[PDB]
Order: sequence, then structure tokens, then C-alpha cells
Amino acid sequence: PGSLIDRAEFEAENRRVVAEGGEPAAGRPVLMGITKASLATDSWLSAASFQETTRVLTDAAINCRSDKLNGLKENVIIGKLIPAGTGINRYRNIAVQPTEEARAAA
Amino acid sequence: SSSNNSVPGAPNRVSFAKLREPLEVPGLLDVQTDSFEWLIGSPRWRESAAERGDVNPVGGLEEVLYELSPIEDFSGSMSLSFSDPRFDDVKAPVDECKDKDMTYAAPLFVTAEFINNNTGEIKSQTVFMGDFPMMTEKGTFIINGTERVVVSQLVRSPGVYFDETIDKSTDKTLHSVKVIPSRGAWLEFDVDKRDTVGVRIDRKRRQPVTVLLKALGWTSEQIVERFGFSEIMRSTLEKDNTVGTDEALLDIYRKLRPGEPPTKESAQTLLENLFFKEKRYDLARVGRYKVNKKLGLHVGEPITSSTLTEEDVVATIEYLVRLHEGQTTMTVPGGVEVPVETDDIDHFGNRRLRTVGELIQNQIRVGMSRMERVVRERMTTQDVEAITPQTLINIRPVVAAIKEFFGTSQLSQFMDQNNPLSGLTHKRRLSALGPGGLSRERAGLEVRDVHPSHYGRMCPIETPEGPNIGLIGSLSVYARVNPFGFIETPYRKVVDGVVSDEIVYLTADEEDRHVVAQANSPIDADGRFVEPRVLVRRKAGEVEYVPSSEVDYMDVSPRQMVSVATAMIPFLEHDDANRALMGANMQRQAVPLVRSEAPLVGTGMELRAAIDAGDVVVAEESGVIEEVSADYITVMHDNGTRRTYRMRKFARSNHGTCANQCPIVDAGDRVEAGQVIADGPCTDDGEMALGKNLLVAIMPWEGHNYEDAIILSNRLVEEDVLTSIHIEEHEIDARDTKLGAEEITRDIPNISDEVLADLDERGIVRIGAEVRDGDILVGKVTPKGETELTPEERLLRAIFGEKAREVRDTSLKVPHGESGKVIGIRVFSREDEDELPAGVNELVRVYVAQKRKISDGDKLAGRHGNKGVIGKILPVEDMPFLADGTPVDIILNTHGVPRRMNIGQILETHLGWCAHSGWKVDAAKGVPDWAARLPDELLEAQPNAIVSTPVFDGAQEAELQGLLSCTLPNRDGDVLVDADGKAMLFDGRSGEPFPYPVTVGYMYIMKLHHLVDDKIHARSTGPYSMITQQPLGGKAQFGGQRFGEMECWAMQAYGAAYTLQELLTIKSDDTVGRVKVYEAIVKGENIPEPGIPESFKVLLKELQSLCLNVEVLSS
Amino acid sequence: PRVQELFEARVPRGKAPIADVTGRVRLEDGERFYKITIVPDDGGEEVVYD
Amino acid sequence: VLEEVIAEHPVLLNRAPTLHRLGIQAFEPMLVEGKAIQLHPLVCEAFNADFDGDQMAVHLPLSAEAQAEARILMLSSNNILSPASGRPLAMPRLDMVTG
Amino acid sequence: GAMLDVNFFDELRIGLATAEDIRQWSYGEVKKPETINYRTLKPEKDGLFCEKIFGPTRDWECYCGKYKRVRFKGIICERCGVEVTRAKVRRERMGHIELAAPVTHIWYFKGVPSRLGYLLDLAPKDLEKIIYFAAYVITSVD
Amino acid sequence: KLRALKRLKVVAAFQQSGNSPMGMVLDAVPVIPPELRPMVQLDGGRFATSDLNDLYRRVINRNNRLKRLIDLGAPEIIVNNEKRMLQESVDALFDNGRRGRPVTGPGNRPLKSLSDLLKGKQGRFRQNLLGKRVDYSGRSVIVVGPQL
Amino acid sequence: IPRPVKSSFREGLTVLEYFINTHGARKGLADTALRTADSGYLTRRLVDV
DNA sequence: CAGCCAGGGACACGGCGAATAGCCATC
RNA sequence: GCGAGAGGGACACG
DNA sequence: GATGGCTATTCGCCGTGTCCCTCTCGCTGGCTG
Ligand SMILES: [Mg+2]
Ligand SMILES: [Zn+2]
Repeated sequence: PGSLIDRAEFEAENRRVVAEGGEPAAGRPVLMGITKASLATDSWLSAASFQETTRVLTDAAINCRSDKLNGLKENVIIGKLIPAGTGINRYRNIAVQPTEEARAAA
Repeated sequence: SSSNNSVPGAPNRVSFAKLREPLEVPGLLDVQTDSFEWLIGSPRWRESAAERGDVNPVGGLEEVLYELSPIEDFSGSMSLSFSDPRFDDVKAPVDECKDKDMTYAAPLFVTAEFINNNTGEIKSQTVFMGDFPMMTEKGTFIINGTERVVVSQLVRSPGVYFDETIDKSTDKTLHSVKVIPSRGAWLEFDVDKRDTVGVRIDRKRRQPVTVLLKALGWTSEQIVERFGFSEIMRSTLEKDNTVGTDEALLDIYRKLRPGEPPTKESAQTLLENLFFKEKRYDLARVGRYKVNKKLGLHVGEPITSSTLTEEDVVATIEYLVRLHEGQTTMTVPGGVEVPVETDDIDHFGNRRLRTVGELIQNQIRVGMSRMERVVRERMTTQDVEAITPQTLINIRPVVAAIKEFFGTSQLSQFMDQNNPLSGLTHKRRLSALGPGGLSRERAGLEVRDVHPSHYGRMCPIETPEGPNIGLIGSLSVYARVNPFGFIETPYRKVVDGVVSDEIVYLTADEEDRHVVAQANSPIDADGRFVEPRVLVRRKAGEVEYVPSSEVDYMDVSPRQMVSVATAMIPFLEHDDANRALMGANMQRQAVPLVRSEAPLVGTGMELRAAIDAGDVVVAEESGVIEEVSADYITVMHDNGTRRTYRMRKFARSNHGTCANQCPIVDAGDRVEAGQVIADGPCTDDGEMALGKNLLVAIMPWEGHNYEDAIILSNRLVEEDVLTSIHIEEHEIDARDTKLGAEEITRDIPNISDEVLADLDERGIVRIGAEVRDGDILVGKVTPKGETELTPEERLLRAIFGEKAREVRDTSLKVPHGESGKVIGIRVFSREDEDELPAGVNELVRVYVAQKRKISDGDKLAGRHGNKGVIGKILPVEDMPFLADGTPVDIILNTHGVPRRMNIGQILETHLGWCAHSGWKVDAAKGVPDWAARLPDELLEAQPNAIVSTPVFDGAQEAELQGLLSCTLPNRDGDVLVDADGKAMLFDGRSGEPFPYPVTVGYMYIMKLHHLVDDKIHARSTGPYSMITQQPLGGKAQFGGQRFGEMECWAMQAYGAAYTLQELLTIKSDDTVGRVKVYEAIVKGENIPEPGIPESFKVLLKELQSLCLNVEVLSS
Repeated sequence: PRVQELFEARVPRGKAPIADVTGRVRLEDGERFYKITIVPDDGGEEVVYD
Repeated sequence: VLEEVIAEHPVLLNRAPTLHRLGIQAFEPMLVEGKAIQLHPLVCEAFNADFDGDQMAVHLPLSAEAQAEARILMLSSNNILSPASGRPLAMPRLDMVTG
Repeated sequence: GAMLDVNFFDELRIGLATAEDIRQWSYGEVKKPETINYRTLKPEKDGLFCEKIFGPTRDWECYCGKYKRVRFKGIICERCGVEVTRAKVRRERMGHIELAAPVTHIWYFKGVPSRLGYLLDLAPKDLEKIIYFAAYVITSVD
Repeated sequence: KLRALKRLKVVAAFQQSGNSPMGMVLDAVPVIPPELRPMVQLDGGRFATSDLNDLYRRVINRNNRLKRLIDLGAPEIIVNNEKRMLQESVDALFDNGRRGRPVTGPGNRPLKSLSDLLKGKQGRFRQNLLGKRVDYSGRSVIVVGPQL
Repeated sequence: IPRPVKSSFREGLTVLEYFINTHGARKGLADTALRTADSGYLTRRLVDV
């Protein structure tokens, strides 16, 4: 109580716990500043690289939190295709081959 | 009286000045010479001080010694003292010291006196006290070969400062003080939100003041007696909650010394020693004067008892509470009544100037304090009656302090000389930052402003425009430094409405105490103003109008506010502060050209700023020239003595420019003392010449001169109008290596023999040999290392006894993008008995010069902030040409003028055309009304007649219109430029004329030291950082351009994932990927896929090193 | 700085209290302080201010 | 041979500070005498670049993906409107507007 | 997971490392405060640069130089104990110091809020006094 | 209740995870590889301060002194003071200047602990991972190319 | 400053009017530098959020 | 004395979050 | 082939 | 008189733009022949 969790996760957990006993968690909307809303991302690497490295890094260590490596700044540190633009799997995996007509015309 | 007359070989630079100057400009390099002479005690200082305060003649070192001595043991059985600071003649002259990497110093000898008390005897010697660095004739110390300038610092003078802070949470003003000493303990007498008063000693969690009042020994009844008026003080007295002086003493002891057992004698000694023993609390003479003045305690008493006294403290308290009440003026017992006011910590009365002498004195005092510590400690160990001061004094700490000041300090700045103006302006600079002063991050946004007290003491225009605005400034032309440190300014005192010529120097305090009129006021040739109302500066910086009855002081002349650099901007009063600032900053960046033509339009400041810059060689005593040559000028004096001034030809300045001096006299000339015998880099027959006058047109020409771009004519390349000699210096040292020694020889490991063609028999290249990128300058080899022979080769060599003879070639090669003639090879060897760093056998310098022409992109800028790179250099044929057929040498865009409010470039253009073509006012019917105030011998002027417009009193708009009306024809009957200053220009390409007239004239533009050849860079492969395998950085090495966070954000915004991966993975850190990419491109194959950056692995290892188990989960 | 404090969701340095219920208002013009009360239409409470 | 290779090979030009997306743009290079990167005037407003002493950095994409990105996503002719409010940034300004 | 750290990453976890992991990572144990020999400028044995702990400074060369060639890779000298391999292994192979007595990590103690204090319900001042040998503590009273 | 909520924030973090809090107290201290803390040699025989090897030297010296003190047999006061000094040395190694006066270096220069290599605008995250130098790049002054 | 300056840059300012103008000029420059730093920080925060 | 060892405190601000300090209430 | 210090250039006035 | 328990005050901690060029300097002490 008093902690801040993503609304999607909150609704998902409420709908998950409604069964096996009806006691959905009660929540309220909040308006939080940008500095806070970027130091609590679910990726300790982005938060560590952003600001307050000691605090976020050490509390991530205590929580034994795991980064999923699917953000935009997390995939740039490790040197992988950013999940945006030409990097998303919709285009990274597009297969191209000559058409049959032109292939025969070769 | 036109022209600057009090200089013998003055070119007749007619001037537009309307106001005579009562006071000639001072010795612009006096601010440093006087200070260092004070430190030395030189005779000039002695006799001048006798003229202005003979009561207390004491040099800097004398004062340091007197403060320091005596040095006695705690037991009091002996003492040591110093006296007689003597300076020997300098070991080697200025140029020799500059060349041979030697610090230009002189030995210091100080006589000791080791007095004994138990038996009685005094011991005296002459003690070597280090090689004290010695100031040169201009103001530059030659330290370890280089030339350094100790910039004067701005500091807040120690004393008492009262300030009020508005309580937003309560809307109640709180008044506080900050008694700030030198080398002492801070302490505050403040007021909290409530009706109390707090004391902090060394800033210790506040405390009611009363514990202090009783601690000093003041009873409750007597405290009430002293404060018998303030309700707040009786309220505090009710709230003291402390009875007993010793109780307060021990409470304060516990507060300041927690855990230390309090006791009466200890507290009595401590609280006194904190503030009343001069050993650890000494606000200097300036501080004592400030305290006395602010409290008005002692008037006729001389400067004695620099430390505090209880009377001063209680005076501070009572003044504080009276100010809190709202009193205007206050009277202290045993002291003159003084006003009650808050003190501002930026007003130049409370902001003093630590010049060079005081800084070196402070460093010497620190070193001597360390030395005194050492000597007093070793006194105990050494037995008495068996040691000598020569054996007691250890001079290593003092010389160390001197060395670490002059070298690697924040004020012993590297000399900024590429033209005489820059060298002159680096001196006289006031840097507000350094030890004991605020830094950039600590610097706020109020200390950087222009306080009204800067008038006449610190130029408001000239200042750096980077992250140093306001902090770094320069002294005004007429400003002189007070003996205490404040910055004085001369003023013409007006008496009975008569503006006398009795110059008197005032600091900020006297300035704002009295009332000062403006410089350009119409006196009726006798000291009486025309109009009643004149513009006057009041006490608190206000400007108002006052009748000519209350005016008490007058500025000596206009341009009293500007510095030397800004005084050289013609029509300054038409430019804006931003562009005037830019022009003043850029006048210090021009490279010295080869010809250095004087400006057609300038100021009277060029000549003085040139002869005082120092490089212009000047005859000290008159005489008749005997011999003249490129290398020497030998003058014969009036009586017997002859002097051969040695010219300085092709000497590299600190920033790579040339330092040529050329004679401007012949064998038959007679030269008066103080005459300009020879020129310097940027001086033309005595006066400053930073650039060239080119024909300028102010139209937008085909967009090549678009948005500050400038287009020159190929004439400037053909005729070498704008070309500069740049000398670069390269260095290599052969040193004793682990395997042996390093040798420089023509014999070198495998290389084609043609490169050896230029090298001489002993390595270094030959004089006058052109070199390019990759050429050998010093054939050098070093032992390759431990090497393995083939086993058969090894056994054969053991039979031979042959040496390995391996070596590995590593020779001095010029950096990429360098070429030019070789000037000089300077060789230093241990065999020649020179001073070299330990472990170095050989050290050779090679100078390489290049005549850099003007090319595309080179930065050009006038004097009024019209900077711009060179977009295109058109041929001479396709350039706009007047009806006469003279092409315009440069074309400036017209859209850059109106929106910058720097309309002095246009007026400079007009007056430049008027000067080039001359003029003749038609004095057939008297004179024209607009010429009524024009000085005589300006109604006519022959072609190429140099003129001068002083800064804030110069050619008016009406005079410019009149002079353009009469612009006598060049050769035929034709006025190229009509009365509007514009001209009919013929297009160079289309042939037909431009449908409307164009503004043409002559503008003095310069060649800034931002040449392209020094800027261009390209990398494809180079050295790498060993810590993280990213490419190195900078142009000195190969280096690659940084791709920062913002650039990656832009790439992510585009959506270019692969390019970002390329820039961050295999171009920078993929140590296994870079080689593969090189091979793939060379072979033409497809690019390999990037791997994982090495820097991320470094991050991983470091996180692991912090006891953070970072593991990678493949799934 | 207004943008900075708005995007940071700071408590504005110049807060201007807004009501939480409609209805008529009993004004209490305060000197050196202030006081406003809005008669609630739920009537729950005229949230007091100072 | 240099010209031969340099033809049809984009290079990215950048000017710090890279305030917005258009700070970095891909241009088709060509050899020019001198030592200054001749920049098209109309892109100045995109770079916030004036010619009173600025400097710009040039990067070279290598892989076919990088070259395609420079040619398609980032080519200057493909970036006329600002990404902020859609107003044009490659339009004539200053001398061109006066003319 | 991965040891070659190829780009087939999926997750990056960070957690409290215990002494067991510390002694697991290290390829040796530094015990002497020695870095480089004065004269031969060679990594000191048992020091902060010793080859046995971190690897060879020269590619395929042990401290005694008994092997110098690529033919000997992946084996250990039986005299000097250095593992002959590429010098790049000096960038990854870590060490460890066997402290005589336990010590406390600053991040979890002093970083406000003191996580160690919260775990043990101790205010930071008393925690500092306890750790910095200013006064005793009762661990378990029988 | 509020202090309880924070203490829960911590203890629950330890409960849910399979790692014990004992990692807070360190029996052994890892040593970063030498190539990431290189000792470059400046001309004249003076090695430039790598700024980490000296902290490691301090920790090693204090650990050795504590070992020899316990071997020799010393009173509680001296050995406990030694343990405190070892604590401070490891303290400076992990995070310089966080508690007490920073471990000063030559010329009144505080040393750079492992944390300073992360925290700040000059750390690995901000300076060497998000934005890094690149090859195949150049720079030059720009001029107007109206014919392009 | 309630004086105020009354001379156009064409007509040419006087000494004191120029001195008064320097106040605003230098204030603008220093403000510009500090505001650049602040806006850079704000841009970083927005990009990261 | 040098190779080779080694071992005493200054002008910044603004905002956020935790630990107290001081004051009214109740057993 | 690192660190500190100094200087310097480029950065919207509707 | 002490724990609760509410408002205020200190006091630490965190942050405070990007890119580039040039230059100069880089800690102090003991044994012993
Ligand atoms: Mg620009
Ligand atoms: Zn071996």
C-alpha cells in the first residue's frame, strides 16, 4: 500500500486475483514527475545509466532485479539493434528474393 | 592640437578630437612593473614611496621577513631573525634564458640573526634563499623556458560586511555580518527569524551572542549599560539563560572542542588566541583600515594592531543592532560618527586587486611558514651553542613553493602572445577566479554583471564570451592601482564652477562620496559649463541632471571607461555592446601578416598601445644612427657611448606566430630618446597595425557571401595582402634506455635511401629543406629489444662476438597536414655540458615554417564584430569594379549589418573611402557650418591620409556627410563615390552594371588565428585507448569525432538502427570486429555482423569488481 | 523554470487553491492570511482554507 | 580513383549541439578544392549553422544497411519539414527571401 | 549463462554477491602490495600484476619463458605456474583479497536510507558506532 | 506504519529473492583486472597514478598488518583499531569520500574509487557507452556552397 | 534605469549611456549560457522519460 | 647526498527525503 | 598516450 | 512523568548541455656508503 505500480500490471493482477477469492487490490491514479518516472523503469540498466547511479544500482542489486534488454537505451549500450525503426523484427527479418518471372528472365 | 604630439617619430595621424586630454595615458604596463618592484624593493619604488608616504617604506619581502621574525623556542632560550633582503644580478640574460629552457631568476640572499638567551650571542650570515624568478622588462616571467604572465586577481578585501536578507516565510528583514579576515577564522553576528542575535565562531551551529559578551568579561549590568536603547537586546538579556563568564567560556569550549575537557585557563587562552593573537588571526593592513573606516574608531592613529580588539567587536554588535532598528548615522565612543549602511560585496570599494607582487608575497609567506615550522622543530633536536643558522635554515620548501606557484598554478598563465595587443592585454587583465576566489561553478549570475563602480576601473566591453563572462576583465586605460589594492581613477576637480586641471586619483569610495560629471561636457574654454544641467553620476550609481553648481568632479576624458583593446575600435559609440565586445575579443587574435599596413581609420591608442607593448624597439637615449642592418641597429649617443640594438628576426612566439623586427631608420637619421627605432610583428612605423585595409562592398553577391561568409579577390592571394608566416616547433630526445642508450644517426633500419637524401650526416635534417607529411626530421633509432637469433645464426654470432645490432627505427616525423621550410636546428647534448632532464643524452629542436596564404574557410573579421569565414575567393576578373576599373577586394553581406546594431563598419567604410581619396573642404566662403567645429588642417587631406577618431569623441555623422560631399577626384574628372557614400558598380560576370548604387569603401579587416589548415581533420584508423578500446581523441593524435548522447538520440529518432549499431559497435569498440571490417572492405566482401562492444565488457568487469554479481542469462 | 517544474510535477511555488465542490461561497477576506469557504451542494463540508 | 569510389556513397554531416533530429543529415559527397566542407545554404536552418566559424563532423557509413539508411531515412532532400510542427526548414531565408 | 558474451543476450541480472562468488571469480589471490619490479619492470609475483593471478603480459610466454610459441597453448608451466595464452586474458581474469576480518559494504550501510539499518532496524548513527568500533552489541542473549 | 512500510520494502525484497543478505558483509574483496587499471609510465621514470592500484595497496597493507597483529598476539584495543582501519581502507576503495574525509592523494587530490568510474557525467555509462568516439570520421570548417 | 538612453546608435551614444547599455548586454550573455545548460538538462530528462 | 627502497578547513542554488525538536494529549 | 589546470572557438533577441 | 503523535527545522544528497582546438605540469621521505 502506497507503492506505485504500472496500471496495466495493476489491472492484470486484479483480474488474476479476482478468482480464487474476490479481493482485488484498490488503486488510485497518480501524477508523477519525469525524473521519478524514468528512474523507476523496469530495466535497471537504463536507470543506472540515467541518473542516481548508486541508489538505483544498489537497490536493483538488493532486489536481484533482472533486465530484459528490450528498451531503446538498454539495447544501445550492449550494441544491438534498437527496437525501433529498421531494428524491429517486422523488418529485421524481412526476406527478399527475385520474382519468378524476372528470375527466369535472367 | 591634433595628433598625439608627445612621441618623437609620430606619423602625422590627424585626429577628429574635440576635447583636449588633460592627462596623457599612463604606463600601461605599470600595474605589473610597480607591483614586482614593490616586492623587490627596487629604488624606483623606494623614492616614489618616499614621495607618497615616506613614513612607512617597506618592500614585500621586507614585510614578510619582519612579520615572520623572530623565530623562538617555546622555552624562550633563543630566537632567530631575518633581514637585509638582497638580490644579485640575473644569472643569464632574457633571450639566453628563453632559449636554453632556463628560468630567468636571480639568487636571493637574506641575512640571519640567531640570538641566544641562556648565554648570550647573536649569529649572522648571508643565506642563499633560492633562485627567485625575476620579472622581465615588460611584465612576463621567463619560467622553464616558456613565457608566463601572472594575471592580477580580484578578491573581496578582508573586513566587515553587513547584509540584509528578506525572510520570505515571515516578510521580516534579517541583518547579518561576516567579519572575514586574511588567514583567520570566520565569525557571524546575525539575527534569526525571531528577535534574537546569533554568534558563530568558525561557523559553529549559531549561538546567542551573550555567551560571548560575558566570555569577553562583560557583566549583565554593563551589557545593559552598553545597549540601553534596543528592545531586542534587553529581550535577549532576558533570554540569555547563562550566568557566569566561565560558564559561557566552558560552554563555548565544549561547542568548539567536543570531547575536550573544558577548563578556565584553557578557555581564557583559546578564546583570546582565536581573535587577538596575531599568529593565527591577522586581517592585513587593508583589513584594519577597512574596519576602522566602517566603524570610524581610529582616524589619526597609524596602522598598528592589525588584530581585533573587544572594542571593535562590540562596535560591530552595536552597529548591527542599530542598523536592524533602522538608524541612518551612528556615533561610537572614542570614534568619529559614521553612516549606518549595508555593504555590497561587489562594489569596487570592497573588492580589491591582488596584483603580481602580493600574490608572490603570499606564496613566499606560505613557503617561509613551512620553513619556520621546520626550523623551530629542528631547533629542539640540535644541541645549543653547536649549530649555525646556515645549518638551521632548510630552503627546499621555499623554492618548492615558488616553483609550484610559477609553474602549474591558476594565475601563472601561459603568455598569450601572437600579436603585441594580445600580449599587452593579457597583462592588465583582472581574473576574478583562482585560489582565494570564486570558481566558474561557484560563480553566480550577479558577480558577473557590470556594477556602476566599474566606470574607469574595469572595462565593461572587453571580456571573454565563453564561460568566463564578467569574471575576467581588463583595467581601463587611465586606471591605477592604489597601494592597498583598490583601483583608483583620475579626476579633474572642479572648484567654484571652474574645471581646473588638478588631477586627483579617487577610489570607488571617494568617487561615490562626491558627485562626478560626464567627460564630454562643454566647458567655455575656461572651466565653466555652457548649460546648467549636466549629466552627473550620483552616489549609488544613479545618472541624473544637475545644475553646474553641485558638480564636484569630472572625468579626465572620454574613453576613461574602455580598456586598451576596446579603445582601438573606431566609432565605438555607434556599435552595440555585444558586437563591441566581440570586436575587442577578436582584436587579440589577429596573426601578424608579412606587411602589416597601418589602418587608414584608427585611434590615438594605436601608437601608445604599440610602444608600450614592448616589442617595438625603442631608443632609451637620443643619438645619431651609426649603422643599420637587418640584424642590428647601432646608434651613437651624444657622449661617447654606442649601443647596438640586436634585432629579433624570425623568432617563434608562444602561439606559433612570427616575431620579426625590421629597422625603420637609416645611417644618417638622428633619433630622440623614446623614439621607435624599429617595428615589431604588427606595427607599421610605430603604430599598431593588426590587419589590412581592403576595398569593401556591402551588397549580397550571388549568395557566396551568405550569412557572414566573406568573398575575397584573388589579388589578396596574388599580392600577398593577407598571408602570415607560421613557425611550428618539433622536439625529440634520445635517452638512456633500459637496454642501453638511444642514438640519432643517419644509419637506420630498413627504409628506402631517398629519404636519407635530405638528412645530414648526423641525423637532423639540413637547413632550408622543404618537408611534408611523413618526412624524416631526426633520424633516430632505439634498441629494438631482446631478440632471438636463428640457432645457426646465434652460434655463428657467438663465434664472431658480434653485437646484435638490432635497433628499431623511431624518428621524429611531422604530423599529418604539415609542411614547409626548416628554419633552425637547435641541438643540446651532455657532451656540450648543458642542462638536460635526467636520463636524456640528446635533445634537438627543429623549427618548420610555412607561409600560410589565405584560403577558403579562413576566418576574417573587422574591428566591430563582423566575423566570417571565406566562402569563395573569386578571380580578379569576375569581381565588381568601379568605373575606374578597380575591383572590390571583399564583399560583405548587407543583411548582417542592420540586425546586429554595429553600424560603425558602415561609418568606418565611409571614412576609409574619404581618407583614401582625400578631401578638400571648399573654404571659399568662410567654412561650411558642419565644418565649424572641425579642427584645422582637416579641411584638406591628401590621398592615403591616415586619420583617427577617438573612442567616444570622434567624427560625427554630419562631418562624415560633409567629408563625403567633397571627395576630390582620383585622377580624372570623376567622383566614384557620391555624397551618399555609395557607388555605381559594374558586375564582373554579366558585364552590365548593378541597377542600384552599392556602398563601397575601405575597411580595416584582419586575419584571425582560426585558419582552416589547423582545423581540418580526417580519421579512418589510428591509435586506440588501452583502458577502453574506443578510438583516441583529438587532432594531435589521429582521433575520431565523438558521437555523443545527443547524436545517438538523433539517430534513434530517425529510426536508423543499423547505422547506430555501426557507429557504436564495429567502428569504435568491437576489437575483434574492426580488423574484420578492414579486411572485408579491402577485399570487397560483405560487412561482417557486429559483435559486443569492449566498453560494455569493461562495465561488466567493474560492476563485478564492486561485489555486484552481474551475470548474463542466455535464456 | 515553469516548464521544468511543470514536467517535474513539482508543487508550484505559487499554488492557487481550486475548489472541490460547487455552490455558494462564504467569503472571509483575511488580512495577512485568507479564508474561503464554499457551501457544499452535497452538503459535505465547506472545505476551509487558510 | 578516389572520385571513382566516392560517387554514390553518402556521408553523414553533424553539428554539435545536435538539438533535434535534423542536426545529423546524410549528404552525397563530392571532391572540392580547399579545406572547407561546402554546405548547401538551405540546410543551414536545419543545422542552426551560420558560416562565422562553425565546424562540422563527417561520418562515413560502411555496411549496405548503413548506406541505405543514409540514402533513404536521412538524405537531406528527404528532410524538408521539421519533425516538431511540420513547418518547412529547407525554405529560402535571408538573402533568398530578400531576392 | 554466456561466458564469451556473444550478442545472443536475453537478460542482465545484478544481485548481492557473496564471498563464495568472489572466490569463485578470481583466478588467484593477491596477498602482497607489489605491482612491478623496480629494475626489470616485470609484474611482481603474488602481487597486483602477477601473471599467475591475471595472465601473461606477453602472448604465449610464461614468467620463466619456458614456452614462447603458439604450439604451447592452454597448458600451465610446471615451474613458474603461469598459464601460457594470449595477453588479452589480463583484461578479464580477476583476483580476490582474503580479508583477515569481515568488512561491511558502504553502499548498503551509509547510502541513505541505510538498507543495512532497515534490515536490522538500526538507526544510521548507532550502526556507524557499531561498525566503527565505538561500542559493543548484543547478538544473542541466552 | 510508514517506517514499517519502508522496512517492509527492504525485508520483503530479501524474502522474495533466493539470495541471503549476508553479501553485505565481505569476507573477500574482488580485484579488477590490471589492464582496466593500467600503470602508464611518464617520461622520467615516474609512473602516472592509476588511482586504483594505490587504494588496493592500502587495503593489502592493512590486511597484512591485521594478519600479523593477530599472529603476534596484540591487545583488544590495537587489533580493533586495526580492524577499523581496514574497514576504512576497503571503504575508500569501494566508494571514496562517502563517509568521513575522502582518502586524499598527491597534491590534495582525492582519489577515484570504483564508484566514481560509474557515477557522474564522466562515468562509463554517460561518457563511454551512450556516446563513444568513432572511426572513419573527420571534421572541418563549413562554408556556403550555393552552387550545390 | 529611468534616465533613459536617448541617442540612437547612428547619432552615437555618449559615455554614460553606453555604460548603461553594457548592463543589459552582459546580463543577456550570461543568462544565455545558463539557460542553455538548463534546457540541455531538461531535454535529457524528457528523452529519458 | 641518490639507488633502492617505501609512506590545518572558504561566496552556489534548488528541490527531495529522513531525522530529529518542540509542543499538545492522554494514562 | 591518463589526470589536473589555463586559454579559446561554435551555439534562437519576438 | 513518558509514549503518541503533529508540525517545523536541520541537514545530508542529488543534479546543474554538446562538440572541438591549443598550451603546460604531474607527491614526499629514510638507510646507507
Ligand atoms: Mg555560428
Ligand atoms: Zn614458466
